Amino acid sequence: QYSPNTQQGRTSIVHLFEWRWVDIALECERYLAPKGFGGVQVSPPNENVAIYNPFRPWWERYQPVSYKLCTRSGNEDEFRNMVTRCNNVGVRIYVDAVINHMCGNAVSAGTSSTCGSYFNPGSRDFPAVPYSGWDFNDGKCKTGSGDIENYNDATQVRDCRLTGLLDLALEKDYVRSKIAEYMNHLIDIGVAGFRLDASKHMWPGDIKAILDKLHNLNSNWFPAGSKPFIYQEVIDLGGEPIKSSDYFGNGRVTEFKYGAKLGTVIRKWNGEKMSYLKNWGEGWGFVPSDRALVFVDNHDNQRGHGAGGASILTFWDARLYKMAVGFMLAHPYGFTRVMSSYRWPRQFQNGNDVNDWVGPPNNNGVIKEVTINPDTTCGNDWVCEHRWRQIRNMVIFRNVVDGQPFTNWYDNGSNQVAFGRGNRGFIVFNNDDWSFSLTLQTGLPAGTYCDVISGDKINGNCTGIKIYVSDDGKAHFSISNSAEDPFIAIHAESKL
Ligand SMILES: OC[C@]1(F)O[C@H](F)[C@H](O)[C@@H](O)[C@@H]1O
Ligand SMILES: OC[C@]1(F)O[C@H](F)[C@H](O)[C@@H](O)[C@@H]1O
Ligand SMILES: OC[C@]1(F)O[C@H](F)[C@H](O)[C@@H](O)[C@@H]1O
Ligand SMILES: *[C@@H]1O[C@@](F)(CO)[C@@H](O)[C@H](O)[C@H]1O
Ligand SMILES: [Ca+2]
Ligand SMILES: [Cl-]
Repeated sequence: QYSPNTQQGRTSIVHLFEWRWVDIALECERYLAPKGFGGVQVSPPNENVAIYNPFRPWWERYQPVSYKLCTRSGNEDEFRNMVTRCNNVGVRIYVDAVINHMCGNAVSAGTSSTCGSYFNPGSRDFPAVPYSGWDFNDGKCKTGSGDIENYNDATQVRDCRLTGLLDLALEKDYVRSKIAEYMNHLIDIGVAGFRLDASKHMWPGDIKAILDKLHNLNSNWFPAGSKPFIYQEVIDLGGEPIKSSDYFGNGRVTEFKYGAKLGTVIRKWNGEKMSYLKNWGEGWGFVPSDRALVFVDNHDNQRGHGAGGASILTFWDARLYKMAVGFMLAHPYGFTRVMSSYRWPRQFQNGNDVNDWVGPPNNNGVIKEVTINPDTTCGNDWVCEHRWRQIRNMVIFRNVVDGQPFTNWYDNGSNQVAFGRGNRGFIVFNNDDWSFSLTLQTGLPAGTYCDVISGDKINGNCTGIKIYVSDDGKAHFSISNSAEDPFIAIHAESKL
């Protein structure tokens, strides 16, 4: 469960948040495969509640109605087409599995679902699965409200309703089997792994019992014995009885401390400095690298809906964001996930975004297709951070330096640092309020390298900054604090 199952050489996954299956399929062939992306995390593919108040919020997809592959992203045919086309070009698909709960207990009964399936939260009836009152934790939960009230009580966190979401009785074989049926359906279609949503709200043992029922990956694409990649969504920032390490026996875990701390460092909050990143990784109290799924921001916390808090960097903070993502992609710690979002009318009131519920770009509820601009950017309000030169080129940087050790670290005791990856790559950052100009040891072979942040390597030439490495591996770097991107990155595949 710990291996991503990506093609050899591809080291990252991208979250194509709320994208339609047909658009992801095309993206796999026209950009992800050629650019070396390892895979795609897709939004929940199972039928969810259609919420009209507010109008089709993104979070409606985290309120299951059934396991039918029928959503605003598409139907089963479209989903299968996407998984097949992506796998055929060496790009994997990871499913956001919402298996801890069904929809909110107060949601109105009826057919307001993405596939028209009938459901009655009040009577705990979900005939399309089917689930009944016997399949929920109503009688197991000991809180007065029936919802989670205290995170200091590890039991209620798992047996009670997360903000009212009907909590499935994961200890029952029937429920475990229905969930396994859904996940095996996806694995047989070709999915390479899963993000287990709300894993903190599930007992480690229950998750294991479910994972024990899963199939090996489809043998038409994967070698015999391949196990689905499992990364559990556990928000553990410390100070709680439940720890992310409690889930290591099931697969990897999302390390939310990563983006929270990186954000505070790059923002220079509380006096934090980039020079402190020298021992980045386990030294900062993070989970072991081989159990970490890292990211700068996710679909939740990029809109103040998750951990990390206000320190989280997002596309809204483009300049600092690119630097944070660049550092993450260059550093060897963990398995990296890049975020791809959509723009929404952010409206802050008293420090809170009143429009943080807004769903994907749409026309009368129908998700807009992803249009590509002549400059390779996206239209229809899709941000497509993964297409930003500074991010895409760093995704490739990580591939090129895969396996190389963290070395040749340098820092000015403030916010100017640099480091290399063996003899395959080198990166320099200037996050201080003054310019940077110094000759550093890159550990790279002599030659002329193209900076992949300010430009690209095209036909034996660089479109941006050029770096000259001497016979001793030394090279001069100049970065103004006024530069569009205050960091430079060069690697073996950017050499002239
Ligand atoms: O270890 C068993 C388990 F995984 O975790 C706890 F012991 C729960 O009480 C139990 O219902 C669940 O199946
Ligand atoms: O993740 C499951 C677990 F928490 O850790 C290991 F997987 C153990 O083998 C299992 O029995 C235990 O319930
Ligand atoms: O903000 C995160 C969230 F939306 O609410 C709580 F933090 C849950 O523990 C987490 O699993 C869920 O994703
Ligand atoms: C997990 O599923 C939920 F329903 C619970 O948090 C959503 O609200 C979250 O955004 C998703 O990560
Ligand atoms: Ca639960
Ligand atoms: Cl996540």
